[PDB]
Amino acid sequence: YDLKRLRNIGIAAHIDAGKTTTTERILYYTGRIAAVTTCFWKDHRINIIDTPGHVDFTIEVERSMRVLDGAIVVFDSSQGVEPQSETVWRQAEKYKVPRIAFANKMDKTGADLWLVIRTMQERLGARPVVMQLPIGREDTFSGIIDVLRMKAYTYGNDLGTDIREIPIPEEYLDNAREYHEKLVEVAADFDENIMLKYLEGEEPTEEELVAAIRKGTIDLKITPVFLGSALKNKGVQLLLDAVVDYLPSPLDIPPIKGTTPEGEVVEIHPDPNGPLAALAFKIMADPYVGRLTFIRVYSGTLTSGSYVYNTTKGRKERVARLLRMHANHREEVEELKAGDLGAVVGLKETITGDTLVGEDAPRVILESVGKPQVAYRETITKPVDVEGKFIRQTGGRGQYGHVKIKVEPLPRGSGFEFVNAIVGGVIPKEYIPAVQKGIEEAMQSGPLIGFPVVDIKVTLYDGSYHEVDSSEMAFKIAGSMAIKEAVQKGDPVILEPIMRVEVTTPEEYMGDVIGDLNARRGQILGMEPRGNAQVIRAFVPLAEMFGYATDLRSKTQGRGSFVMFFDHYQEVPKQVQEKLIK
Ligand SMILES: Nc1nc2c(ncn2[C@@H]2O[C@H](COP(=O)(O)OP(=O)(O)O)[C@@H](O)[C@H]2O)c(=O)[nH]1
Repeated sequence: YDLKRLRNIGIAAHIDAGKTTTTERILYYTGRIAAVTTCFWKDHRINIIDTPGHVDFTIEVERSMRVLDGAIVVFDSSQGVEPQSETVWRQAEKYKVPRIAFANKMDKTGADLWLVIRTMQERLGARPVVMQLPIGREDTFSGIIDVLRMKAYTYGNDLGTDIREIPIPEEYLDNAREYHEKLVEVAADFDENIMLKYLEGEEPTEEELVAAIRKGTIDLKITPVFLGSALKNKGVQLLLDAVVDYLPSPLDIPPIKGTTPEGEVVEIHPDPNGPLAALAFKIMADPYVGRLTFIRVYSGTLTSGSYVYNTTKGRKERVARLLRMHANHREEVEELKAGDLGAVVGLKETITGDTLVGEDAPRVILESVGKPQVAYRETITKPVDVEGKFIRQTGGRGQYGHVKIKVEPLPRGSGFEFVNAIVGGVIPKEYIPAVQKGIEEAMQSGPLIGFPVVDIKVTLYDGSYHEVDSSEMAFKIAGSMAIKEAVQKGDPVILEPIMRVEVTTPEEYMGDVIGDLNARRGQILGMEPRGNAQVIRAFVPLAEMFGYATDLRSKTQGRGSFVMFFDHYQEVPKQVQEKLIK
């Protein structure tokens, strides 16, 4: 265990760009010596954190980004930068996570390195550095030129069983020659001594270059780009050498922030010999060990067969075993130091997102079929004074329940309030519970659209009863009926949820999106930057947002993105109410 030799990476890519094939291929070359698979490359341990299938599911994505250190963005070189690529690309920036790119499918028809380099700076605002040059196109792609070391590689087949270093062929000797010089320029921007050498026509050393490019890559200023064909086993190991050469180690990135029990909010460093701070990010019920809980250790060591405190749930837990998932097998270990990750068997209360610390350690908390229908709520507007009355011969015996209540509207969000104002026993004390229950039962489904009635204040103040005919049932119905008429005669109004949205669209559609929203009864609050895109935010009724995704696309070329969360309830406009009633 060396902290510098760890590489926690994620593989982000638009659907079909080749995340699976790339990942699988990596496990194959890494192997011929799962939330978090592990493997080795040149004495480095690479932990491949699995990333969310659809980048749209925000919650998971930001968690993933948070647990991984570096990332590999995979592109389909016949398509260039795609929509999901942008989404996941803004996300990475949002979390300052170093990247490198892989131009996959260089064997496919239409595959072109330059389409990717261009689209990258065009759409994403990136400053790509060409690190390799292909040798051949589509069906003839067969080699790779390493522009930084001036080396060429040829693959004798699509099986990955033949690779030879060759001299840079003559037809590419000039092309490679200038990109090397361009490479040296970029490096010079991060290493003063390289510039001096550049100015006086002196070739810097690979170490200098690699170091410089690495520094740039980690600082989030450049983006090394590599290419190959996963499906045809071309470039895979060079891509692995890249992850070691440029992606960061737990040490190269900014410390994670923790909010303690007082809010002093302090940073926690990857010290193996310091308090134990860890986070569970994915739970999976394994069939051989039952319930696996994956975690990322930020600080201190976690040992097998020990106790840990789950600072989020207050609970306490026993760490039975510590497992490591490899390509084709499991491995059991006595520990997991800081900056490392693995599975933990034993936890019972810990769920996705919870923080775990050592027993005697700083209690810090690292984180905080039908058709889809809206959650409506009914309520009233003016105070009312009605009466419930159930009187009739049902079941041989008479029935008689009579209640008089005063219902009055309460401040939005005040809830419910019941008052017993009866006196002189006009209603037998034994029936009050019946009356109350009839009321809370009828509030479950309002008379306007059948949704829970809310923010009202009921007050039982009168009624009558029969010596023999009264009964609990009678007073339950009468209380029920009373409330129903209370809501009908109280100038009722439907309330609806108002979400606060967040739409990120390149300023090219600016006025288009902020125009469609208003068509959904929204209300623009403000705007701001976020790279090449603009972040629009407003209050849109949840009813108007159904299917917004397959709408924002056909109005942003799929380059649009949004997230929304409940904000408050508000009375629907008279027009909209009238409609709903139908
Ligand atoms: N020709 C070619 N096609 C590829 C390559 N990598 C992936 N594909 C194909 O792309 C499709 C999607 O692959 P996949 O790895 O599942 O991508 P994902 O959907 O991002 O996980 C499959 O049909 C692959 O066989 C490549 O380097 N060359």
